[PDB]
Amino acid sequence: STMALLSQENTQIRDLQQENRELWISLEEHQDALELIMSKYRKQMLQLMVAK
Amino acid sequence: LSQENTQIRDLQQENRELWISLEEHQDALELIMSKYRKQMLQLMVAK
Amino acid sequence: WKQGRQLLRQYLQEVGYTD
Repeated sequence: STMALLSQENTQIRDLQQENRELWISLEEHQDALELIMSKYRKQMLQLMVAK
Repeated sequence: LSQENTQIRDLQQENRELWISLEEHQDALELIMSKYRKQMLQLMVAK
Repeated sequence: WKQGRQLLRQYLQEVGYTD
């Protein structure tokens, strides 16, 4: 192919790389959210065991 | 056939794997948020 | 690879889910 980035094979590759990147970013966002919620869960558990 | 076809097939397999992992992370986050909410309810009952 | 499942399971067990 001479079309460079816009060749049919290269756009298929590029689209898959872009979607895989979005999935990897969402995974990182989910792990960030999980460790933040777990931090709050543990704090609230101390307050719970303190009151009850 | 060619190596571009091999790279496409590898990327599609990785895509399927990533969607599966994201499903597991979304499910775990939903389960943990549910427990966190219910713990807040119990902290409301105790306080 | 997908060893991130063990971390998720640690979290889930910490908040009281079981196997």
